[PDB]
Amino acid sequence: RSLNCTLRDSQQKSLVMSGPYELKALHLQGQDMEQQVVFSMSFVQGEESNDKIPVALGLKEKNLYLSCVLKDDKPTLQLESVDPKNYPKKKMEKRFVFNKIEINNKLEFESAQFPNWYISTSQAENMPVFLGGTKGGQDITDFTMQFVS
Amino acid sequence: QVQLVESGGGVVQPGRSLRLSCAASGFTFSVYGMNWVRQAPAKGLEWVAIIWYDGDNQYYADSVKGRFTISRDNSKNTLYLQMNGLRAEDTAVYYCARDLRTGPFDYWGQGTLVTVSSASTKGPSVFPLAPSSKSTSGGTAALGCLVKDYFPEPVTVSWNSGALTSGVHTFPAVLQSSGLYSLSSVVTVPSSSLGTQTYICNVNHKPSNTKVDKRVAP
Amino acid sequence: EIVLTQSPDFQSVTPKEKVTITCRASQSIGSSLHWYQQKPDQSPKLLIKYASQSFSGVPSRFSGSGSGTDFTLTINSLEAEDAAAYYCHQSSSLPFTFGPGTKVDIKRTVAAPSVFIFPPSDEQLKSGTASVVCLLNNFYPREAKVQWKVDNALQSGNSQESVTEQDSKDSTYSLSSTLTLSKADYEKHKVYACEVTHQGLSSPVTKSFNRG
Repeated sequence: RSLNCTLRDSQQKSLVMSGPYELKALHLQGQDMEQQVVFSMSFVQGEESNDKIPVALGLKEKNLYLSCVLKDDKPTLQLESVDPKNYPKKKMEKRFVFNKIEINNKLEFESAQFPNWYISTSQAENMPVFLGGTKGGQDITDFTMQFVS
Repeated sequence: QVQLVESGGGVVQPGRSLRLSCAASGFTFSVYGMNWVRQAPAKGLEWVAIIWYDGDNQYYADSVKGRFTISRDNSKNTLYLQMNGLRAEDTAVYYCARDLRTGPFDYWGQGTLVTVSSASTKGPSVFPLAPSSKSTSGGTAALGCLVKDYFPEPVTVSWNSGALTSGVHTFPAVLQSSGLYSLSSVVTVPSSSLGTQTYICNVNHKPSNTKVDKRVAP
Repeated sequence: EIVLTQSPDFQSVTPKEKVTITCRASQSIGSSLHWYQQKPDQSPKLLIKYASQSFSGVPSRFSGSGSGTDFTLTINSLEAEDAAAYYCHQSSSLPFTFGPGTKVDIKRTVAAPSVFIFPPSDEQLKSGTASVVCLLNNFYPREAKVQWKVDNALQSGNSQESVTEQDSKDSTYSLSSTLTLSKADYEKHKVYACEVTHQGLSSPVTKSFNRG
């Protein structure tokens, strides 16, 4: 099972492609909202609970999936090139698995490979989307989902 | 709304350089990715380069990588293409194109021609193709203009300052051995009009400052 | 890079009928396959985005289908204005690539060309050159052969021809052929003819003139 969506942070910044494997978060006005990245959210096998739901986040219009890997021995968010013929899988590789958390009517995406690290945005305009360890501080970890047809 | 206007096209010797620019309007330039797409005369389309909205990242085709540089100025709504180490194979119409979500090229410019050769700029000789008994079928007479030995492309041909369009056929230019081009523009008109209505082929070749208004008399 | 194979390279179709053009990717591209139309003397234009979505302003007769490696562009109820070039482009991964293109010919009733011959102008002869022009006006189909005959001798390596793209209104083609000789060689011969062979003509037509 899969669904197409757009994700916006709690400060209402939209997510856009910034490079071949880079995403940035910025406020987009009116007609420019068509620029927001379309995500392919797949429900994968893993640790299930009332608080956490395992998901895989693909770029839908790209052969890319959000991945968590060690870069300079620090958990880092990346966009990994994949073969669309083989993806989405029911049993997805750990690095691609995210725990979808429902907070106060908002969504959180925790890394399964690196627990307590979340998909994050800066408070600042036009900064890269990254994996952040802090929850309830500098980094924004809360998101709103908008379904696309 | 959306407008993309290219400039900087022209003649450049092989091995030399040329800088193209594209003026954009009617959209938030700073939030859209911009591209260069090229098309060699009588050939298909080939994606050249991309620059993302903020100008931080760029990507190039294998055929131009290391020779061409794509850049943008969001304060001036302009996209640039710096072309170095140019070879004969680079001869093409270069289109400015906006992308949607780094996907389809939703809006395109008019394109700018880049001619990569050692040939010298030369104005055309405009010869009349006079209507006669050998170029008349019933009540319709065919006449024209031969736009011979010019360089580079393009030439604009209109009939009677653009007032005559029906039956007009302007032929795609043929490249000769010499490196010079040649074309023909014809028009089929009623025979009764001959002698009363003046038939002028307006030939304009901007690179050589040539502007010929040739009278095609029968 | 992802290789895009476009089939066919050329297709002649009856008006009001359906045209189907395929695009094949060397690797799976999901739904990131876009379609473009390029009419003669015009810049390309987006028709279909993301395999099946019609772009703003595109008529309902243009439809797209496909996923993974195989993609199709369908043109229902074919009109004369659809005589153009069509291109597929993938955006799934970098570098972005295009298919080689498909040219669409509209199949109208057979039309013979009206053949016209033009001797070299007095102005050109004054400069020391002589160009003889043979015009083939408004014919269908595109298949036409022009041969230059000078005093019953078949000419070679001294002529160039140019053909227009299919007319968006009358679905015909026009052809121009130019025979070039020096002023000296031109003055040595008398009979200048262009022989035209086309389906519309009951017998191969010859349009000629005598130099004098």
